[PDB]
Amino acid sequence: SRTAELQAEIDDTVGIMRD
Amino acid sequence: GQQIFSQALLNANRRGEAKTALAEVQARHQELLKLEKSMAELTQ
Repeated sequence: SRTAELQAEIDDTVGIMRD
Repeated sequence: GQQIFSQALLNANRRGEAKTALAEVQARHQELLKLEKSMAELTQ
């Protein structure tokens, strides 16, 4: 679950950086 | 006047223990590869 949470946070940060 | 040898069976629990945790480590490795790919894009 910790790794999945980390993946979710990284995906969100990728979205913010694309913006 | 006689003697005897002896053989051995493995434990049922073991079963295919070669891949009982191999599948799991392979799945985690796939998760880690996904993580690495996403981090690569983020760093770029």
